[PDB]
Amino acid sequence: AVTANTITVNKDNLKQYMTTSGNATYDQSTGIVTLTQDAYSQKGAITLGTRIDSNKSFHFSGKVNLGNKYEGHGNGGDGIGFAFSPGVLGETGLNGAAVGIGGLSNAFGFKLDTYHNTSKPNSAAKANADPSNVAGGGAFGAFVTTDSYGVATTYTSSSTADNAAKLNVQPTNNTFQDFDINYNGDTKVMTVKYAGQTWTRNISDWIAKSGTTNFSLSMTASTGGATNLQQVQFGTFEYTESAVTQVRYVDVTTGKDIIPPKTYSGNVDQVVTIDNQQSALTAKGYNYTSVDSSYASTYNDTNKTVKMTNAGQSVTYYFTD
Ligand SMILES: [Ca+2]
Repeated sequence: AVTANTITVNKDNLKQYMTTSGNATYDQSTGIVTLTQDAYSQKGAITLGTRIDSNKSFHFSGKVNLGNKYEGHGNGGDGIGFAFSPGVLGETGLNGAAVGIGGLSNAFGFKLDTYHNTSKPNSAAKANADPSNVAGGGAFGAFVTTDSYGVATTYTSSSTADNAAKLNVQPTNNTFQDFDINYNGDTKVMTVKYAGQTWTRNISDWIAKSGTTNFSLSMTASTGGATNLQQVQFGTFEYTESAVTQVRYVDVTTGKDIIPPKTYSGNVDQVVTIDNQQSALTAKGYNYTSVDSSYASTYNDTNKTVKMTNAGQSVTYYFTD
């Protein structure tokens, strides 16, 4: 019956659902992910190890420290990107003008950008210049999309709802500001709020452009020659799983879990080998009886494999005392 769970990541279970990379470090007592310290040439990221189903809602609620320096006020950069990618789990965008989003293909997201790249970045940067409507000083926030080659474009428009905009509250002091990304699975509306300032857009076009309805989440920051302490504080991230299989190990007499249910996560179409844990159950005094795969249509009992779909699957292995 349960195929795809609605998960809430919080500071205590973060390492179970997410993985830090590069310069990123995590303090579990505070829920603070430090993506970069305020130093040269850093890059750090955290990625969510399960695909997010955009047919369902999802919500990040937490705080962000963007640093103490920005365009026109010291040499601050590069900014923090929050990316949703149709590509494989665990991938992250590039450093510099890409702001953690550029480099992913057909992706979309939001960035807090403290370094205005006024002139066109070179080809390797995977980013177009930041827009003139945010030039002239101050950090800015914006939606961002990338094309099939991973090139990032800061989103602009004639609308106050979604146009790129200089931050109402500039990062002068290393203060954590409220940050929220809220997404509605029915209306496809994504709403982003940083320090009292809001951006909102129906993202159904970017979703359709991506070729899929489920996404790999990454949060990535870098420093170049320009620097800043860049941190995200959990806070919580709530989402519904895609491309998972639940595997249960159940007492055939009672109907109770013998060991905890296991969730395998993968990319869509990935063939994943699942484990009936036979030896382990034997050690607990249990012998294999049967399997119920009726909630996993791709289940292959000969190879012990499932093929991840857009939705969830569940396989139950039964054992007897
Ligand atoms: Ca920039």
